[PDB]
Amino acid sequence: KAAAKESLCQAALGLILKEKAMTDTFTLQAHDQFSPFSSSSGRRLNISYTRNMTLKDGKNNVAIAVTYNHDGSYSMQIEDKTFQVLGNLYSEGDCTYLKCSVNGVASKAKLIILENTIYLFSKEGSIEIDIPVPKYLS
Amino acid sequence: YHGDSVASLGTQPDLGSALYQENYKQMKALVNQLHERVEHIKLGGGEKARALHISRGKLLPRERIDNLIDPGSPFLELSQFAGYQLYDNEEVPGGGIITGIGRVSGVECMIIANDATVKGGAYYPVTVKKQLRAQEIAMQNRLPCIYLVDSGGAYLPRQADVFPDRDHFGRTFYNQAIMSSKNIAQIAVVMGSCTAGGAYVPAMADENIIVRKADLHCRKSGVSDHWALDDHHALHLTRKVVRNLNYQKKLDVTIEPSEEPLFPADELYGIVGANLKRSFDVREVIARIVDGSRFTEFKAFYGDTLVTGFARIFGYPVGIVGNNGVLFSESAKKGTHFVQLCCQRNIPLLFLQNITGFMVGREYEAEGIAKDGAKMVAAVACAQVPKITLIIGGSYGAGNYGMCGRAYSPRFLYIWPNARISVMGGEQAANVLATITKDQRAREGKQFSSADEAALKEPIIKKFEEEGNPYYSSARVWDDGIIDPADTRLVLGLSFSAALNAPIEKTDFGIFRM
Amino acid sequence: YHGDSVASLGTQPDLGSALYQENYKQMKALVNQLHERVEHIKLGGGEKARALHISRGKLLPRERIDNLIDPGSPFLELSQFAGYQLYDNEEVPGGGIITGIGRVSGVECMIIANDATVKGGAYYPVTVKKQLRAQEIAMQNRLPCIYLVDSGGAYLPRQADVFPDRDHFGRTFYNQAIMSSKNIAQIAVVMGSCTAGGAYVPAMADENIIVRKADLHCRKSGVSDHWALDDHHALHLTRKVVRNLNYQKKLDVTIEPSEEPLFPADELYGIVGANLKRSFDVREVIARIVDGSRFTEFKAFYGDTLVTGFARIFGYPVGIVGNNGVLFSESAKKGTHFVQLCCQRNIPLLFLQNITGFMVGREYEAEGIAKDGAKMVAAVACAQVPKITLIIGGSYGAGNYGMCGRAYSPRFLYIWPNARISVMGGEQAANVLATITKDQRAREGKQFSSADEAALKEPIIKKFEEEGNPYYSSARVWDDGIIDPADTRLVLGLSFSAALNAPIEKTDFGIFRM
Amino acid sequence: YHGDSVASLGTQPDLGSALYQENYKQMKALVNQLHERVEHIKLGGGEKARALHISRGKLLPRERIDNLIDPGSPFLELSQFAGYQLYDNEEVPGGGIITGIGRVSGVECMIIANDATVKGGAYYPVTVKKQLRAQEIAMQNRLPCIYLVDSGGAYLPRQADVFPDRDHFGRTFYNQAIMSSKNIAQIAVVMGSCTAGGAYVPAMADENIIVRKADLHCRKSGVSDHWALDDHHALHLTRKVVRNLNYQKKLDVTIEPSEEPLFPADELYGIVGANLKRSFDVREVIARIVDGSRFTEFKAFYGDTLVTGFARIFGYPVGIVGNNGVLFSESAKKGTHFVQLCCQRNIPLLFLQNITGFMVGREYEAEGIAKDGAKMVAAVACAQVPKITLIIGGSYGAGNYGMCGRAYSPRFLYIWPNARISVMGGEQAANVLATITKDQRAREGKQFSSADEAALKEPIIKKFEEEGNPYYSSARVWDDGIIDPADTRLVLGLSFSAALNAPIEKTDFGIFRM
Ligand SMILES: CC(C)=CC(=O)SCCNC(=O)CCNC(=O)[C@H](O)C(C)(C)COP(=O)(O)OP(=O)(O)OC[C@@H]1O[C@H](n2cnc3c(N)ncnc32)[C@@H](O)[C@@H]1OP(=O)(O)O
Ligand SMILES: CC(C)=CC(=O)SCCNC(=O)CCNC(=O)[C@H](O)C(C)(C)COP(=O)(O)OP(=O)(O)OC[C@@H]1O[C@H](n2cnc3c(N)ncnc32)[C@@H](O)[C@@H]1OP(=O)(O)O
Ligand SMILES: CC(C)=CC(=O)SCCNC(=O)CCNC(=O)[C@H](O)C(C)(C)COP(=O)(O)OP(=O)(O)OC[C@@H]1O[C@H](n2cnc3c(N)ncnc32)[C@@H](O)[C@@H]1OP(=O)(O)O
Repeated sequence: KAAAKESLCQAALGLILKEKAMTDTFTLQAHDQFSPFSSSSGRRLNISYTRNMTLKDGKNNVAIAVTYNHDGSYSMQIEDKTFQVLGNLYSEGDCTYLKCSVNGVASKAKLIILENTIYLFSKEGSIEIDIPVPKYLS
Repeated sequence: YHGDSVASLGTQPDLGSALYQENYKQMKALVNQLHERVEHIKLGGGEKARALHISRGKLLPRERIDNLIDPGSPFLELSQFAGYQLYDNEEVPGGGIITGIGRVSGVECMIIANDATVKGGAYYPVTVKKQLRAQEIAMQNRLPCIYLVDSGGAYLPRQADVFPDRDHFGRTFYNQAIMSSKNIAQIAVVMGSCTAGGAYVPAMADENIIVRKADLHCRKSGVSDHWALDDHHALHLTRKVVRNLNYQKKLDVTIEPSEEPLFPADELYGIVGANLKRSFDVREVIARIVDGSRFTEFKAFYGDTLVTGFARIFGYPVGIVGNNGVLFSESAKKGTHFVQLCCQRNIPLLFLQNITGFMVGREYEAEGIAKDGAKMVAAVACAQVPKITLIIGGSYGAGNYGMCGRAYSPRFLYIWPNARISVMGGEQAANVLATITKDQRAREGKQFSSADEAALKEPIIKKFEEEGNPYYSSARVWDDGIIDPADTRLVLGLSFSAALNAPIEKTDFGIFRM
Repeated sequence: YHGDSVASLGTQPDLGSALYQENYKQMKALVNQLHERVEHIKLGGGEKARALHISRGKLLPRERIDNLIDPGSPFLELSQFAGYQLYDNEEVPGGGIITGIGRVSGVECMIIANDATVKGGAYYPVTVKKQLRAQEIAMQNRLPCIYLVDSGGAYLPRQADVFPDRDHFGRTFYNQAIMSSKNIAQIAVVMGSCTAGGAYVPAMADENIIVRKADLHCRKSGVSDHWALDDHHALHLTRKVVRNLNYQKKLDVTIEPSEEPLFPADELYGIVGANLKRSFDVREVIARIVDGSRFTEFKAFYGDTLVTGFARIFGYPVGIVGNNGVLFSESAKKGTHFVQLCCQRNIPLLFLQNITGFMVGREYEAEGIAKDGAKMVAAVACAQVPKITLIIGGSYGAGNYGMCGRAYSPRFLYIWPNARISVMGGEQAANVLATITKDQRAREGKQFSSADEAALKEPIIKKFEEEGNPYYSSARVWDDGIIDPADTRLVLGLSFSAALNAPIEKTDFGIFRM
Repeated sequence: YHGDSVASLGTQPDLGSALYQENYKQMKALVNQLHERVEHIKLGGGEKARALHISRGKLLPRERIDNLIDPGSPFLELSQFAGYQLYDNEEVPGGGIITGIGRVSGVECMIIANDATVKGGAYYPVTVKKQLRAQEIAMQNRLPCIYLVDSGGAYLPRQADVFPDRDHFGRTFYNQAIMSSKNIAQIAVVMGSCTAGGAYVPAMADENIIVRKADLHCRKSGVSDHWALDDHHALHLTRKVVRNLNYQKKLDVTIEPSEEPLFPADELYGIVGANLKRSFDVREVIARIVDGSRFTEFKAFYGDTLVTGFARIFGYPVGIVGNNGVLFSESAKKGTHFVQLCCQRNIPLLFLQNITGFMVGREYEAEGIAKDGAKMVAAVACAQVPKITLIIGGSYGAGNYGMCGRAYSPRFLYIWPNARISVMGGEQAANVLATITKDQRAREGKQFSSADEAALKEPIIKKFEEEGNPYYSSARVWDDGIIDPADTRLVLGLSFSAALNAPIEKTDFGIFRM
């Protein structure tokens, strides 16, 4: 069946958290370990920062607007609906597990991103969401 | 060994106090107004030009910035209020240009992007001033510059203010050349039309990226170093170029783990309020912003009207100098001593200005105060450590010079939404002018009437009141931005981080007039 | 061996020619007008204030300068026309301040004297700009500064333009401190009242001289280093202090005996005239000014529109670059090559601008011209040898940048009484605006009438014509003075002499975009 | 942030193609021949001298190298083919000396070992040249030198080529002294007889190790600093001395994790082949050698004949410049720009030469090509970053100079087994000489016959063909070795690693003739 809005929200959160993790590694290498720039807050002066992200589900493309709240939660609006999502990525055993609350509903999954595809493995099932290629990298 | 405890500043304010309630109300109103105005400026040139810009397929400048910087990195925008009601009938949001500091490929860079929506990206005089300020910041802090050129050339109806003079348009190119000579990367991305007078920017740059849709430039002129299909591709190419820069950050100061302040920052609203007549202890602010609320005061009981000490912000060491009353001889001497000490140990300096007006005291023997403030002025001017100024209250007269105003080239200068800046208080200027005219016309034997006294006084009062507004001062580029107090700490962190890119070099002092 | 002969430039002009007669008439009229206006400015604030100033026993500022400098030494005044009709109803002769370079005790020094007659010596914004320019000149050329302080503080009705910003009043003190740190002598002579905001100047200075009739300052404050009975005594004491400076002039260039040019300078009046539409050979000017009319051209048959070569002025070597037509690719490349060569050999540079307008040619393929002029702009900006610019004709567009305009920090910049400076010619700007509006309103389907075309065109024509006036440009400090052509050689000599005080240091170049 | 993807070069070649098969066959044959010849050279002086050397109890030089370097460390031998058929009847394997770079006690060192088997270790002129080249490499890259002295002095029958001139034997000692002055360690190990003219090497050295079995030297002369029982003990002592050097490697470039190229290296055999007439895309080679096959081209559509860009090899940054066709004006300008850019950012440079002969095009207007290639030559000469050249194809005429030939002091220079080097192609030289003689003898009225034309042409063709052989060029020390293409990447890595020992200092450029 076609994936719901909530699964797309979880996938977007997972991708953002991965970007944060790479930022953490690059910070680990550098001299300026404690610089505020290394934070993934997305803070702007007197404005709230919003990302227009594009995720590919099945044969239909879906656009998600992710607003970076000051508290660290994310306000993702897909179409008419708006969802408040807070999550973190932590390692169970050898495996990256995303724990995420969307609109106050908490869910646990295994997150594997290889190439474009993002794989959420959970008790309900597996959801695959594709990051579109910039198509200038061919 | 780093285990011994240190006393912390700050006290819990009285939330029940009526004074706190009223101050909170006023300051929150000011901040809400600031946020609303910033949103309106963010909207840009207008729906008309925005739709036209989108129809041409080009991205909006803010989207360009969002895609350019690292994912989730904070972006420090500067001078969001340039041109705010500066020109009589023309609305120029953001000055027609967007300048800020952001992290690209793990490197702090200064990003300068023309806004095509506002008057086709033409260059108003304020736009030139904003760009020159950004280039000056990048030169001083040794930051790579990235230009997102979508320009329209000088605004012809105002050419006399844009083209000819030293700090006019040509200085832009001058700066570019100089920053290329000192090995500071210049990257230009021609995301708009390559109109007359615009090709100079790509030609001066070290590296170019040109969006496909002159054609002669990429194929034959060879100005193009890279050639991109559209905006997204150009931004990706820019990130790749920045990576290929071969640069590594060199820091030369001791670092410690960072720790949050012990008190919430929003309490500042209650402490400061919007009335300059009431006063407050700067130690409250210092407790709210510094790491762990830990502060080591220096010469606490001498020159009590000035508060100087050492602290850490996000782990970096800082020397803090702030006003707590009317400046005096002892305060000036303490400040000079502290500045010398900080320069010797290579520690960044942070000034907080809350200059108090002279309406309270008629004379204050300006001669001695001047004789001592001159020493402090010289010491501040000759200093070479990074200096950041923050105006949390009034700023009047030579005290502004003494506390490192714009003339003394602080690396950054911010003001709170409740500041006031002018040469004197309005009523004092009115009295001075009235006395001058009265004495003169008495000298020539002419009679001075009280109606004439009011006639001189009132326009001066209104004019000084109007010119002291923070929005008036930030419309011109007299400060790098108006910041919500609740965010102050964060901003300072970013600023200081950027200031650490340049190496700190030794300070040379003039003759200390003893 | 220095005996072999050299060919000399210059040809005898046709005195009988009607064109020569007419050009001579027009240029002589312009020079007479200039001289009359200068005399009127020299008269000062007015007979009222002059009588009042004399009654107080103080000397007039020009008399102060006359007594201060060495007997019979030439004095190079700068910016005599600042504030000329700048403010709507207020007449501010000389900007209210007198700045120049003169020889005191055998040392070139920069003298800055407040004029008490003009508005009690208050500081108009133009006055601050003039003083900052003088301080910049002294810093760059390493010249001792002498202040003759008779001040009145900032002009309050205009405080917003005088106090707050970076290039506003405080920068003055900043400069003082810096120039003291780099061991450049600062001498202050308090010849007037030590009013509020004035004591900072003596306090910042290295040495002070105070005329007796604060009293507390000499006896108790100790700001006074010397104490003089009256103006004459103070000036003598200043000369003694300057002698005690322990300074010796270090020159690092080869010197040859000087020789006068072979042709009379007044002939320039006939050659140049007042009409910019007619053109002339810059080689005539070069022959009139350089020593012995001897000139060694470089790449004479390539890029003929630019004339570059070597000569000597009063025995010093100079590289001369001038326009002889529309600048092109080859001209730009020749200029870049010559600039590199002169920088390598440490030779001062002299630019002569006679930029030709584009009314003659519709397109001139601005892209290629830009691609090449960018190289010349970069080369000029990065240069470190002393640079002196002289505008003998039109100066328009990016060519002004290419020929070392104000933005590129020439040590001096002078203009002849017949110059014109603007971003473009007026008619060209009118056509550009008309085309923009026509194309736009066609895009939205609106009709554009010819009456509207004239309505847009005429104000632009008049405004550009007015703003291009030499007096308009010199009222603001966009140039260091308007000079009679017949004296040009002399002025250059003095200027170059001063520029030789500072040591010449190596030039670093950016990436030469090949 | 380092997460965004980058496009990779390289395409899978057509293994089924007949052209690929034939090219693979030819190149594999060349490599097999090279390997066989190297094995024969490795065998050394001969079984006679080897048995004699063993009977004396001394180790063979290759065994000395094996025991000296760190266990399992790769050893970079240089100029294995010196003296290959250089002298008419005398076989001089390896030039009689073994020079290489290897890691001893964790430090890169240059090891120079005399081969006693070859003519008793006498010094042929080629041996002196090889040793001087090794010393030059060590001086430039700041590497400690270890000498394994088993010498026999100059080869007397050729003294005129070994003793007297500047680059003759004495320069060896000169280099030693200089490298001692600049604090570059000199270690000498006298593993053979201390014959006449040999004691100078230990005496010049910083530290000595002498094998027991002059006796006077250790006990009384005191030249001996250490005294070893036999070869094994001497090598151990050398390792201990190297440890005691107190040296730490200082790198000043950004480092990234290394990644293997995406395509197998042996495919190069098919791509390149042995026929110079056919051409190939240098991008294939670049894809095969650089890390991850990631390459960022610079000015791709301008001067397409040259290919310039940035990449990483084993994590180090490199700027790659290669030929893809006949060099032109645009190619030269692109190369100059790229060289300036790389010098500014302090990035090592790697040149790939595949100069194409002019047999295809009669004229190619040598004047303009020269006028532009001069700029590239100047830029390459003045550069200061490490430069490594690799000749993958033809190398002819001034193009060789433009692509950093031996005259321009690259840190290393290698050639593939299929290269050709000469001033011109043979047939072109034949035509030039024929035309010269024809024109001259026509000038004197003499008749030129076709038989004479063939008589001039054929010897020139054969001579140029013979002199262009890689073995001919490597017999003399014109290159640091012939390398199997399949190993190219590895070699470059080692080379660049060594080149990083020296600090990179700023580049000074001459006048860029615009
Ligand atoms: C370096 C040196 C040494 C010298 C120089 O550089 S001398 C440079 C001369 N400039 C040009 O030669 C560019 C002329 N523009 C154009 O060719 C185009 O316009 C573009 C390219 C700007 C794209 O703009 P566009 O065509 O996509 O849209 P448009 O709506 O037309 O854009 C807004 C409209 O621009 C009008 N407008 C008014 N003043 C100017 C101005 N000074 N520059 C540009 N536009 C201006 C504005 O009044 C109207 O809007 P408004 O006020 O009616 O609402
Ligand atoms: C550094 C920082 C950080 C801050 C500061 O510095 S804040 C400094 C505040 N200034 C003073 O506190 C000096 C107040 N002057 C005086 O005390 C005197 O005046 C003297 C000392 C100037 C001597 O002058 P005087 O008394 O000998 O003659 P007078 O004719 O009176 O001189 C001309 C008359 O000055 C009037 N006038 C108008 N505007 C000003 C002005 N801004 N300053 C001075 N005078 C002004 C003018 O309008 C009238 O002439 P007019 O226009 O009627 O023809
Ligand atoms: C710096 C300045 C300013 C000046 C000087 O340095 S002036 C140096 C003068 N040299 C000596 O004073 C060393 C004289 N050698 C000897 O004392 C020994 O020989 C040893 C030490 C070389 C060990 O060699 P070894 O004794 O173990 O074996 P051997 O077979 O004998 O070694 C091969 C045989 O060397 C013969 N041979 C021919 N020419 C030479 C030559 N020029 N040098 C050495 N040997 C040579 C070769 O013809 C024969 O072999 P071949 O040709 O018959 O097959």
